[PDB]
Amino acid sequence: AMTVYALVVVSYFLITGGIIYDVIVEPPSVGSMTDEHGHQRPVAFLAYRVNGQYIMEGLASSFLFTMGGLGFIILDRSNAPNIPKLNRFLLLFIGFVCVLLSFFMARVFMRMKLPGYLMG
Amino acid sequence: VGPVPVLVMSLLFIASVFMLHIWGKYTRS
Amino acid sequence: MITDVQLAIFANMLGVSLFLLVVLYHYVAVNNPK
Amino acid sequence: MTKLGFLRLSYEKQDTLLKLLILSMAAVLSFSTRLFAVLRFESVIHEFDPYFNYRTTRFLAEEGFYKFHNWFDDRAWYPLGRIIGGTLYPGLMITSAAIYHVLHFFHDIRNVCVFLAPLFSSFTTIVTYHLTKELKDAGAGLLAAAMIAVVPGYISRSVAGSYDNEGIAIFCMLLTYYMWIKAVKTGSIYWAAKCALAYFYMVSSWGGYVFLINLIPLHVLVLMLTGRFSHRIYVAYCTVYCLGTILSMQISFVGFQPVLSSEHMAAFGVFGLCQIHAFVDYLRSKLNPQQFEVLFRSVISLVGFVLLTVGALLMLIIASVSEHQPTTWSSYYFDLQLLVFMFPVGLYYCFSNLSDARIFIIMYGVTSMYFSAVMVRLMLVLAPVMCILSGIGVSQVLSTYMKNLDIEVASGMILVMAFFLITYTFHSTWVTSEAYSSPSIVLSARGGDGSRIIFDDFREAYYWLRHNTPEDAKVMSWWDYGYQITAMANRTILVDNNTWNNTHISRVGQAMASTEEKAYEIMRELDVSYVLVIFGGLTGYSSDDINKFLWMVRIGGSTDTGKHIKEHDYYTPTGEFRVDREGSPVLLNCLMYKMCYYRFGQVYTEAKDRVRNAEIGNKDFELDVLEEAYTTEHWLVRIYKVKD
Ligand SMILES: *[C@@H]1O[C@H](CO)[C@@H](O[C@@H]2O[C@H](CO)[C@@H](O[C@@H]3O[C@H](CO[C@H]4O[C@H](CO)[C@@H](O)[C@H](O[C@H]5O[C@H](CO)[C@@H](O)[C@H](O)[C@@H]5O)[C@@H]4O)[C@@H](O)[C@H](O[C@H]4O[C@H](CO)[C@@H](O)[C@H](O)[C@@H]4O[C@H]4O[C@H](CO)[C@@H](O)[C@H](O)[C@@H]4O[C@H]4O[C@H](CO)[C@@H](O)[C@H](O)[C@@H]4O)[C@@H]3O)[C@H](O)[C@H]2NC(C)=O)[C@H](O)[C@H]1NC(C)=O
Ligand SMILES: CC(=O)N[C@@H]1[C@@H](O)[C@H](O)[C@@H](CO)O[C@@H]1CP(=O)(O)OP(=O)(O)OC/C=C(/C)CC/C=C(/C)CC/C=C(/C)CCC=C(C)C
Repeated sequence: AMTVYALVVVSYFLITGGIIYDVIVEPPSVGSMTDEHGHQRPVAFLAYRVNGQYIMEGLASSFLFTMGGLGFIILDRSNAPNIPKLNRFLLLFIGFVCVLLSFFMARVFMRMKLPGYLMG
Repeated sequence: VGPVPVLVMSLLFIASVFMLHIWGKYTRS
Repeated sequence: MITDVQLAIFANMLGVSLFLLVVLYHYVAVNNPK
Repeated sequence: MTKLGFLRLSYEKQDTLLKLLILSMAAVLSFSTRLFAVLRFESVIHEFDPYFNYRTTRFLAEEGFYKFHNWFDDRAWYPLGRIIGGTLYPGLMITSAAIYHVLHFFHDIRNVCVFLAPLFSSFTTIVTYHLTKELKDAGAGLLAAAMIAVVPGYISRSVAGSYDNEGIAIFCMLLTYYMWIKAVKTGSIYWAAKCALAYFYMVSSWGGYVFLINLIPLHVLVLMLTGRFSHRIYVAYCTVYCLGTILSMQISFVGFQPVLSSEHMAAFGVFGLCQIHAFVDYLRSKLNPQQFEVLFRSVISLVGFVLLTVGALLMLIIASVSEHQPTTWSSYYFDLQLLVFMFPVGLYYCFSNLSDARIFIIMYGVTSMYFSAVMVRLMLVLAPVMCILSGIGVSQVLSTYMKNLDIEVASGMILVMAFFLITYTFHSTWVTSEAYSSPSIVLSARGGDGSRIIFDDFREAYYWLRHNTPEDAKVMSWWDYGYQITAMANRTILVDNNTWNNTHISRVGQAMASTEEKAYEIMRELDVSYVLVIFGGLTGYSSDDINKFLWMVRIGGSTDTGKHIKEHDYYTPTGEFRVDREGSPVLLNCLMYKMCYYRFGQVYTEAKDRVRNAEIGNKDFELDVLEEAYTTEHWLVRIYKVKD
């Protein structure tokens, strides 16, 4: 059934996110040492070592991934057929899903560049 | 809302908050 | 012998040629009937 | 000139003109891409792993010959030794020695273990096309073949300079799916015999077939519950099962194991239940659904369950190595950029048009996701999976959206997918240059901007061992450098990586111990001539036996004194690590703080050893039981003239 697909996409970001860092769990975001004045500002996603993450890093990554895929699901399931409201609902659907697609890929590109320092 | 600027107006307000929040935090660390 | 960066630009243009030409295949395959 | 281009007889012929065009220059890409890791620096072998393979590789073309010669060595593992009873898989080696049976007859041995992997990639990117023809389309694979041609992590673990034991296991595995999936789709049993004969090539090389028979029958188990049996599942499945078991039975690593281990034993139980359920379907379809089929249904069920009871009664440093630890999205999306995004897409399409063949790939998309959740080294198993379904996914999205127009949404949706996807091939071009274009035996250093220091202490020291040492010798340092010492040195050794005898490795921890009087006695037990250790102190990011020293510290076996208690000394006595003057004094009397350190108070200044950011100041020059054998060029390895 399609509920099995629901189960799998549920499992998707669940084991993209943090099952690897369930036992190696590293707490969410604080690592600044006063930087000049202000003591313990929580920093970010980890950047210097590549393999590590925190809980807050992983969840964000997983969320970015499944929304993109299910945006393509929405492109398939409704935008290619022609049955519903042919000027109001459809245009919304392609609009927000194209927004999903473009801004999602853009921000994930940003969230690999800034933790990664890769030449873009 | 004959016009959509009221929304855009709200977005401008958030940006003013958004940008002006980190804008003073620029000189700090 | 060719260098590293020359090979990098080589791989870039080859991959671009490749994927665009995939799209061209996919057009010719979708258009012309069975 | 010659304007007859796009009016040739396309979809029949110019179809194939474009087909074989992509099957040329896409396959160019995989082999070409691997190359700049060895074009940039090396000539022969990057990692430490291909040395132990390369030695026996050139052996089994020099003198050994597998059908008439397996082989024994005393050169490794003094005094125990290891032989082709271990090292699962000559499928690398027989491949390489076959290639320079042939091409050497056509006329080198350098160029056969280093050029091989690019070759593997090229071949694999053409077998993935003939695979993916069978799934959606020939059009589905023509973007999919490029995907495994330049998925950079699959490039990364098999680069130009790789010769890993799983270096061509992937090709076999992929091939066995071409050799399974139109046997399932068409029960052609000559062709399924060709399938099992191909399976033997995988079941040689790398132990992922313990994975594969975790995969293939339990997939079949899925086809119980979805109920989509036929003959043409069954008639193809019995062949590669039962004949494949005997072809595994030929091999020693899996030996009489295909009788006994908990995975493929349950796979055998699944084969038995499958062949019963085929037979059950055959009978009882000539008879009615009477009462009496329920009666001997009870009879045959009780005989089957008592078979289940008789079966259930009778049931007969690696973690530390940084890569076997679990990985996040960096191995992920850093690994597999656009091709993560498209992974559910075709999978949705595979749950849209859920055909008979595609459910196997869906199970293969589940399982390898679950397994590359824990080992990034196992990431290679998910290396083509993603490229399969994303290969479907784009070829769904593209097909549906060049559908609509030429026969404004498609004036975006086609138009994004170029720059959406080809940014991928930017990433694949260059992440391959960043992380993975660096060997294990030659370390790139820092310090200048023009003609900067980027320099070969391993070949300097190992080639000292290959000139100025006796023939019969000792090599003992630590196990993860065990093959390379057998690369160029031709020197007899005690330990090595694998780890089939754990006790033999555990008394090397008492050879790298606290008490020099007992450690040197354990040395004198084990026929010493030479000892090695590696530094990393004054540039940091190199390894060695001082940061896997915690591993040595807690290694414990056949011991009662010292190595019993995991602390031993090494903490500040509240329980925190220090090594220096503020460190701990039995560590000062341990080996590795004096084993390594001689005359280092006298050479560097300004309070360094960048690994610890340590200090000069210990007297620390006390060779109670040894002498120096190599005063170093770049503090690299102090070779130990083992003194009486
Ligand atoms: C992986 O690597 C591992 C490390 O490299 C390797 O492990 C090693 O494996 C070898 C092979 O088995 C082990 O050697 C044996 O160890 C036995 C352990 O005995 C312990 O307990 C005894 C008391 O119960 C102690 O006596 C004994 O030694 C102590 O005393 C020594 C002298 O004072 C001293 O040097 C020791 O350090 C220690 O203090 C130890 O503590 C040991 O019993 C055994 O000795 C017999 O075998 C030797 C030949 O193999 C003979 O030289 C020796 O004299 C003994 O011979 C007996 O057995 C022979 C047949 O086996 C007979 O022919 C002999 O006549 C004699 O038989 C008498 O005794 C029998 C009962 O045992 C009886 O049936 C007979 O009728 C007769 O009365 C041997 O040394 C080694 O210990 C392992 N080391 C470690 C660290 O684990 C492992 O094998 C590798 N893995 C693989 C798969 O290969
Ligand atoms: C050069 C060298 O050292 N070779 C040795 C080799 O000779 C030796 O036999 C071997 C063992 O010592 O190790 C050296 C070579 P290797 O490291 O590549 O072998 P290895 O350690 O066995 O590697 C193991 C990798 C695998 C891919 C095997 C399977 C791993 C598993 C965790 C089991 C999975 C279970 C399944 C049902 C499969 C499907 C997956 C699901 C359902 C999640």
